[PDB]
Amino acid sequence: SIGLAHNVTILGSGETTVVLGHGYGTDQSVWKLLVPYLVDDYKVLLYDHMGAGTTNPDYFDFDRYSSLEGYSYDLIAILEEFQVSKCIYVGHSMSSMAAAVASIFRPDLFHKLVMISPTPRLINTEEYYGGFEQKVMDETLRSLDENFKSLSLGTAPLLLACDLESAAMQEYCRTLFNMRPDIACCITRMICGLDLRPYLGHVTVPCHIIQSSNDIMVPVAVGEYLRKNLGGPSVVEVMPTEGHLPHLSMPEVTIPVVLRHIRQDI
Amino acid sequence: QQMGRDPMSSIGLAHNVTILGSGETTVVLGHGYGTDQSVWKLLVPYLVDDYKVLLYDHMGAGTTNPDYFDFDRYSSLEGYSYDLIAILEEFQVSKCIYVGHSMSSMAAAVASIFRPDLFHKLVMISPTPRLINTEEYYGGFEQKVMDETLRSLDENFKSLSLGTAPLLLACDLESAAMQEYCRTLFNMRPDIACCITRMICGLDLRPYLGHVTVPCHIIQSSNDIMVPVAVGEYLRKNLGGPSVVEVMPTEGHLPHLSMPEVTIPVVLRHIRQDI
Repeated sequence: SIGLAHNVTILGSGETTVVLGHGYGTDQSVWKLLVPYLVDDYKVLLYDHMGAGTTNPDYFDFDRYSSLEGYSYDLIAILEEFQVSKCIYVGHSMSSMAAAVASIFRPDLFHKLVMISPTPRLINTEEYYGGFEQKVMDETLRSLDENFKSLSLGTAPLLLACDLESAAMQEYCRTLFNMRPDIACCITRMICGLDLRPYLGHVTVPCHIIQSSNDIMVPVAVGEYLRKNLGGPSVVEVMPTEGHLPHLSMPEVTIPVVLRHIRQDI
Repeated sequence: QQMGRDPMSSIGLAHNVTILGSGETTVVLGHGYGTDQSVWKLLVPYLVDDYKVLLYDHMGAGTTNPDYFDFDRYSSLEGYSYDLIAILEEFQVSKCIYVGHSMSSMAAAVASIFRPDLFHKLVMISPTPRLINTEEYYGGFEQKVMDETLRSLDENFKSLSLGTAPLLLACDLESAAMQEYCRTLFNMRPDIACCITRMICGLDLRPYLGHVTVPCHIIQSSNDIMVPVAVGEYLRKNLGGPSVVEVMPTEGHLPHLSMPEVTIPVVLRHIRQDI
């Protein structure tokens, strides 16, 4: 069953459903501290996207999840299996961009998107600054299979902006290494090879863009690029945080920001 | 670049990098807490004929400029590992033999996790992954011994440091070892020294030991107040790669400085002979 495969959890009660989507390297447990502040006022649906260590590797289709739409379609199927419509989608990074792509196909299913650290593209052009020159990426992406443990341990402190003893880093690494490595390399390649710029103008759902002020994956200019190129209403809030996963590494600052954007409409 | 702070010029200058010898392989020497690269004075003549030797001071040592010490960066041990990675890359070093004392040996272990291409083996003098005992891991220090000793640290770095120096070194009061360790130890700026001390006492690297894969040679004193022999012997069963433990008939946490006649031949064998 769709619910089984994605470990779907539904909590709370409310006319509106808030749908929580974890990013790369984590699972739905990443929202442990946001969830108690939602249950009294909303229904909350949590799910694990395919390829997470909590999910069965034998439902991972390498061809399907080599493109982000594969996740968008899963999301559509899940929202349909549980009779959710015009939901509040809260997603971190890739998951927020996959929900945006899902909103293109079925805008009836989303009332607003809340995007924590989103980016439409990592690799620079002469046009657009995403934070990574192409041949740095090409060097990591062709080495990545040999690299994966050493590369993840080495960049995790800079990615999270956390120390090695931090609980956040240990927990991120714990879930990160519960993925089968071939699966993890597939998702990584897909994330790095992303160019969603042709589709931003076709997103029409309201978008709340929540970013870290210091995120090595997401230059602060990317948040404003999204706002000026999205087809519908949007708002950008740059938090005084560090790290690509501020909901995990600095929940004390991030959680009230996420809550305010969940609860207040553009 | 902040006005009144000395400009940083170069990785080599900033860490007082010294390169000696001639050799197809580079041996990289990393001093521990409270000293600098001169702690290796007596080992180095036995290496220069057969290896290149790179010596450097980690940041915060009294030999380095306080305006380059970043309190957030060296509040965690990886800050040193990244510095080590940067130095090795600035001097084009790869598959080196890293010889480090205690803290610096563990920073190199973490650097070898990040970039295993740069280390062929680690030679670790009195390493430990955690000082404070747990349920139940014996590192040598009850939690409130550390808690009281760390709240005493700012209260008076000098008295606590001089007071514990004889027990740390296991050396006599007139000894050269005591005079020299105390001299470099008191050349650290006290705020900087307290920062490093806190980082060392609060460290717990056991969750990462399984990711170390480079060969590790573990050399310790049989009577070290900072490192119960069970710790070296714990590292052996928990490191991810090949490892060897030699417990020397020495005393003291810095046996290379206080008992060179025993320690130097042991270090030489582990440098020159592979697992």
